[PDB]
Amino acid sequence: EVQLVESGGGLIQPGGSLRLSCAASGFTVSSNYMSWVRQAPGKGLEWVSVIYPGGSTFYADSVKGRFTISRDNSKNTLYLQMNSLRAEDTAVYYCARETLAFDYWGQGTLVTVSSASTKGPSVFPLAPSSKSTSGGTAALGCLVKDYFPEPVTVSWNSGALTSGVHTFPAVLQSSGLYSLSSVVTVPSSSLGTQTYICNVNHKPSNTKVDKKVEPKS
Amino acid sequence: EVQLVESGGGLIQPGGSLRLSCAASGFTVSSNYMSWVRQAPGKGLEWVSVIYPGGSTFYADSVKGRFTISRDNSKNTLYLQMNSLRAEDTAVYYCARETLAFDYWGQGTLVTVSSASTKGPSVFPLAPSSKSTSGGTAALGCLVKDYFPEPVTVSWNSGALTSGVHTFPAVLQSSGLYSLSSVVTVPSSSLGTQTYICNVNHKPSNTKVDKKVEPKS
Amino acid sequence: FASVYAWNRKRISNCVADYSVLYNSASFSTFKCYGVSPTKLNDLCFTNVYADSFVIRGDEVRQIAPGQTGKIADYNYKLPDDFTGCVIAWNSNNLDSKVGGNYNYLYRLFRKSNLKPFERDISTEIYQAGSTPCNGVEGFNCYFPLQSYGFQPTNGVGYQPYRVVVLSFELLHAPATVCGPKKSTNLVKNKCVNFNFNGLTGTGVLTESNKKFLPFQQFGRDIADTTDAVRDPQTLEILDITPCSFG
Amino acid sequence: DIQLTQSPSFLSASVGDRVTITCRASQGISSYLAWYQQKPGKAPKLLIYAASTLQSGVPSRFSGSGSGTEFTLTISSLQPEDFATYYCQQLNSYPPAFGGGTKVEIKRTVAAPSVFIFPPSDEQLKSGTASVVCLLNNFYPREAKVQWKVDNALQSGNSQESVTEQDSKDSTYSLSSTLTLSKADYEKHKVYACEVTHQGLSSPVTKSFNRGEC
Ligand SMILES: *[C@@H]1O[C@H](CO)[C@@H](O[C@@H]2O[C@H](CO)[C@@H](O)[C@H](O)[C@H]2NC(C)=O)[C@H](O)[C@H]1NC(C)=O
Repeated sequence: EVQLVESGGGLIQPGGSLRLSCAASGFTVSSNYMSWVRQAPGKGLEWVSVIYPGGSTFYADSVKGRFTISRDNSKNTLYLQMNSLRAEDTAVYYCARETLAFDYWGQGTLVTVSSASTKGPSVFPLAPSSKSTSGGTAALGCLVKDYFPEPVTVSWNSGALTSGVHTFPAVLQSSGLYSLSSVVTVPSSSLGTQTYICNVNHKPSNTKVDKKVEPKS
Repeated sequence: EVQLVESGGGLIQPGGSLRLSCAASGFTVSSNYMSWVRQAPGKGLEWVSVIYPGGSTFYADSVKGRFTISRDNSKNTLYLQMNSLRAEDTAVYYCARETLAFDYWGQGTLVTVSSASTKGPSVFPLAPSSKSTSGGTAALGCLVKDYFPEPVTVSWNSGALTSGVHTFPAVLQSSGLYSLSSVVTVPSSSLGTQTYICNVNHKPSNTKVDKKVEPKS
Repeated sequence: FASVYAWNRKRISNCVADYSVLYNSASFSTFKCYGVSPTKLNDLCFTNVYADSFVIRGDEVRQIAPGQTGKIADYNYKLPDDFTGCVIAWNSNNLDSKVGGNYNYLYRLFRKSNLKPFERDISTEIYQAGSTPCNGVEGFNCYFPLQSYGFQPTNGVGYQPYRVVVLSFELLHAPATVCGPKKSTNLVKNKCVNFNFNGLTGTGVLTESNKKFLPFQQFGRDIADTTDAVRDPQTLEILDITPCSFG
Repeated sequence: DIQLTQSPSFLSASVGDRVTITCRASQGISSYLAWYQQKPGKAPKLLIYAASTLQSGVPSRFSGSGSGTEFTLTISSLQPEDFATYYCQQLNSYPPAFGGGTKVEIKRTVAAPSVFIFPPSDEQLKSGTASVVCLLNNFYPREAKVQWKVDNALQSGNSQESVTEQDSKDSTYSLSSTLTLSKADYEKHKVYACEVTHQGLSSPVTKSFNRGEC
């Protein structure tokens, strides 16, 4: 029925600001209790703000002031204009339609680091090899490293292969940049035979690169 | 005499904003009727705003409010600070010095899409071949595809060849990204003989790549 | 009439002004009053009335008002921000527009700085635009500052000529001046009445007299100083004033 | 009420001739407007002043005819180099109304296209997609047909064309049609052909290659 989608997340420094748009895909945001739910990664949730069908605010404890919610019924959009982020909110933001309980609440991210790198990948193909080969199957993958802007994605063959494709959690180095590697197993009879191209997309930047993985020379 | 140049166009989403600087290359923007003329692609022109030598605004009909013009005489710059673009203005912007009529008006672009890809080219060389060869001449070119940020340019040999060089209008695919191909004919005695390197530059991004086109293997 | 860039300026002075013949003439397409609503004009008195006259387009009559902008109000004719008078305007297509174009009605379209209110500028210097000294020569970086309405009888409304008159009532610090016309009924006699003789307010019976004032004396007084005779301003006859009966 | 000006667009002529373009004015305007020359992908340039007093820096081919309403421009003795649109305006009044624009074509005669087919580059087949370009070079009648065939099957709905502006030197057109396939589907067929139909060809020309033959 109702499929709330949100947009507006990115990266900024303290004293910054940012408008978030809970785009009410779905109906009647004019007459519903709406709210913002926040969670830092590795942590439990937390509640931020709420609008009444009639207009009231009641902000949370720590984000009392410095933080503004509103709606637009004719556009079916909720608007969250924040500013002066203590950078201590670096969190994953959700907007949910409270219907006597909650439920129906999309997703959307944000990070408020005191820097900017915004660079993108460093992609290498990890070739299928006999040291990875065992009997009927052999594994190959793509290593995408050294990027700050956390949300990054790597698909296999434009989203074709869903068998054996496993992207591992990104790792945060001492350099301050993330890195990850996604690997997929495929029958050892099919080392080079078919197409295995990893599609790397970096959404905070605009990086899009396809890398083919082939057995070692 | 007067050679008005403008800068500031790019890509943004609704509720965004943007300052445009009609850089008065040429003299005396302190005492001249200046204005902004707008046209959507495939459409006729439209008038936006105007400054008087003495200061007055008179904005247009649909862009009444939400849109601000000013000048700076000591810098010889006109300033157009807009905001909250309904994205329905995605247009090609001109600033012209009204001298009892008009004339003397440079050019400058803008797009206000509700997304961002900003990626850049995917360049391939289309080799000269006997299927393209006929008698005294043969054609070769460069295919630059899959980019969102509309203004893109491909030159031949850093701007050397102007004979037969013809860049065809970019095409907008269902994927939402543009694509084009620029081709040039050259005597068939000169298939590989001289240099034919297409210089691809993507100005919204910072992509610059030179690709050589040679006959098929 | 007079151009828009050199408007005229008539200084109406001591007289009897009847703004009713104006207000109700129904021939005016625009009659706005700002300091004072129109019907109360024939009941007030000022020191001076000025009347400014000129000719503009049809759709520039909305810049003749306090606090506007545009090529007319910026530098042709500027109204102060606490205006007091009234603005009157009527269409004049048949008088001022002539086939082939009436190119005798000019306006100024370039000036260094907007006018002060009620300021006037009839100079004709070349509007030097380009840093390059114009040297009094046309060409580039130098425009002639006056343009001309080419009025033609087949112009849509809003491009036909309108004539405008701006009345501005001012009150310096004199002793008095022009005011609206007064009235009077029918001087009755032999009845206890409540009378006013150009300032003399009283009560009593009025009767035909047989005294003779000197031909500059208005009313007569008794010993113990009470008004007992008057002279009627219109017919100039002496009338005694006796009190009506008490006891 | 704003003025709505109109124009009888889409002109077509030959060189050295007379052509005449009118501009309606759907209200009583006086006699102050202006014409512009808009070459494609460029900035306008005004030719006719606020009536007919053609602004300087222009040749002697334009003759603006003014009136109360129904203004009219006329080009006599054309020259191959005026490929653009012509607009009306309306000086004086602040918010001004613009025209609708008249593109003007330039007749030629008969000139068939050079045809050329390009197979997909090896770099692209790595990426997983195949563009097959077919080029039609120089040609007057633009009413050309590009039929793609794959193994002799007429291909519908996976191509895109674009065409250039009429050339300022030789008054010809050039056309590029791109056929887009997946690597997988590309590798399922052999002959890729591009069959061009055109008035300067007595029977259609096919340029073709065979996938995988150096
Ligand atoms: C004021 O006006 C009245 C008329 O409005 C004058 O009355 C006239 O008086 C003369 C006497 O010399 C008569 O012959 C006229 O017939 C009168 N006119 C009317 C209409 O009755 C009166 O004289 C004026 N006041 C003064 C001081 O002259």
